[PDB]
Amino acid sequence: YIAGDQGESLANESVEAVRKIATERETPSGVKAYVTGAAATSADQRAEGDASMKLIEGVTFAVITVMLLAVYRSVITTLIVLAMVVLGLSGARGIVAFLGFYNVFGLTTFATNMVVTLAIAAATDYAIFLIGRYQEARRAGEDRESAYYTMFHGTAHVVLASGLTIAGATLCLHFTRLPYFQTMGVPLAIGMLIVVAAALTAGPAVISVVSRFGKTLEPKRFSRSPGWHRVGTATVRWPGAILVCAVVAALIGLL
Amino acid sequence: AVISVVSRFGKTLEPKRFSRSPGWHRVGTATVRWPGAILVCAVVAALIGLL
Amino acid sequence: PRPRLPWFLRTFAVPIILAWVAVVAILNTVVPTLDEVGEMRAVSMAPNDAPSTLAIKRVGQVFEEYDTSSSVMIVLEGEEP
Amino acid sequence: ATQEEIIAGLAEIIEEVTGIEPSEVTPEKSFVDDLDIDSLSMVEIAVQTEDKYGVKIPDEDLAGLRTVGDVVAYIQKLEEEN
Amino acid sequence: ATYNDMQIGADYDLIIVAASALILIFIIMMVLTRAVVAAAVIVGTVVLSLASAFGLSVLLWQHIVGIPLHWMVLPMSVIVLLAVGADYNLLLVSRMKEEIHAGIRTGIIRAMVGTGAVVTAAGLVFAFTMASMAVSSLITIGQVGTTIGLGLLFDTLVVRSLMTPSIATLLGRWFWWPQRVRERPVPSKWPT
Ligand SMILES: CC(C)(COP(=O)(O)O)[C@@H](O)C(=O)NCCC(=O)NCCS
Repeated sequence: YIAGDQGESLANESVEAVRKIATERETPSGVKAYVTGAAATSADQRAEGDASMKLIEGVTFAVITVMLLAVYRSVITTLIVLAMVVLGLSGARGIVAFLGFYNVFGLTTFATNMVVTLAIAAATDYAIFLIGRYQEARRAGEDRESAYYTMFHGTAHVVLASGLTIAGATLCLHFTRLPYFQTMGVPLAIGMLIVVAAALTAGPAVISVVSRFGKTLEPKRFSRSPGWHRVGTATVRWPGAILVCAVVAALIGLL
Repeated sequence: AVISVVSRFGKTLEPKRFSRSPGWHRVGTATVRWPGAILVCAVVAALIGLL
Repeated sequence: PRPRLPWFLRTFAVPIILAWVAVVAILNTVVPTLDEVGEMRAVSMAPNDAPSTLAIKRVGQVFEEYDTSSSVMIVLEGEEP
Repeated sequence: ATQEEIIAGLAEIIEEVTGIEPSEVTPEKSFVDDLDIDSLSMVEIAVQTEDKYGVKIPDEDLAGLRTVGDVVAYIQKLEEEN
Repeated sequence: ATYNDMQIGADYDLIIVAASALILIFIIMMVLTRAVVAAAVIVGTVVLSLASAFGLSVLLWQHIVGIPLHWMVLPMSVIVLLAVGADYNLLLVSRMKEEIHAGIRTGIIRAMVGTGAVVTAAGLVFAFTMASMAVSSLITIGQVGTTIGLGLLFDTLVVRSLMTPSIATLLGRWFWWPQRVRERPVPSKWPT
């Protein structure tokens, strides 16, 4: 029996201490010490997520980068989107760690890993909506000045509502008997709020400034989506047939 | 007393820059027509150090 | 007739960006990284209401051996008996 | 209304659906190869016409119509069918 | 028994989490859209996506890979799928209200073109982001990412593209109830 309970940081230290002496001893030839337990398995579970967290961060970006290149068809535009993502992640990582250092709320490996990925993905989606609407205004022929106002008018409230929805959903995770779920709602809810504030403040500020410096945020494809016009038309005149196909897809998952 | 005495003996205390202030002239314009916008920026700077 | 909020994000765009960079700079310098802080705040997965956790602790209390709920085992696996 | 006015409205609708210039669209032109317009695109034209000018063209009649003048003649017939 | 305690706790929490999440999302969508039915459709469509999403992840791991899904995976994936799914529907629905002025039928077409690959790109990236978690050595973390990632693909390509527009077409004015909206405006005369 060792100090601390399963999942607690003290147990991880206790498992480390017991295993340390077990490793640092003159075991007889053939005989080897093997420290194993439920707490030990949980203790090493925390480390794996924390250790792999660096690799998860690297892969996530690499995927987004490539995706940003294809969608916007512009290297300069891709870097602008990435810049807002880094700031969003940096704010999310800081405040969650900031409050945790003062023992405001607990943190688990599942909580920490989910805080990082969610923040990065959410931030990327918010940026696309702002820029995507902005380039849509540019294709409509609006100048760089009126496009900015139209962009913020038609996306800020939607982004605001979407962020609260994500934050609100994570808030419900707190109302759980289990500790891991209960201790994960608060970190996620706070983390999402930072991104929404950052996306609605740093986002428009960057878009306002960068557009003034040459042809940077202006689109380049200037091409429609032939598929969408066909998809929408079918739903307008024959919604039942389209709905049945949607219903069929849901039933497939039920199998 | 020092200023009065020295000023009469040669072109000593007369200004040499002889240049107006473009930085302060523009800032004063912003702080008048949009006091709320300027004040909000000022308040934000104060709250930064509280962390 | 521009709305105040987007206009404030445009006319004063430059200071707004600087503030966010300044705020982030404080957060990382003052407080250690997320991984370091997160390990300290590792909460126990065993719930308080869980009878099984209480039962193991209760055994230690009555037997006056321990008060925890986590125990490890050291196996001395040898080539020969 | 007048044949020219019906074309002007339809040609504007055709531009939105695909991008064909209103001046390019003439009653002589046909959706087969002259306009290079698929049946699905023609369906959307009827939907926009129904929600803008109130002219309802069922898909059965859409297949029957061949050229712009044919569409206008049927639409102008609907104007007659008060 | 501790695993049973985890099981019993998870069973109660999952029901509570699901009910609480749906109610909050219902109100938030109701407040912004100012339509009772429209919020219900948005919430209702998302739930259908999760049902299909759940089976795919189970097939991916329990059947294809063979490693069963972790018990904690399902409660974690529910909130994220519900949260993101409601957002993409809201983006389309909010755009529809901005386009419903010139006919319900025409407005739907404009909304799809207005928010097409834009939401699709954002939807794809989020799914990839979740899939990028799998790289984690711990399979439990990997399972959570894959389950959420698959759902976003279904929500972006099925519910948003097909299910949501179809329902609004059938309801017509009822889709925006209690707000009064005309099915179509006054028919116009042919311009010169
Ligand atoms: C429009 C139609 C039903 C009939 O077309 P036809 O009369 O030219 O054969 C079919 O060809 C069609 O849909 N063509 C467009 C391709 C597409 O993607 N349609 C999507 C709507 S389901």
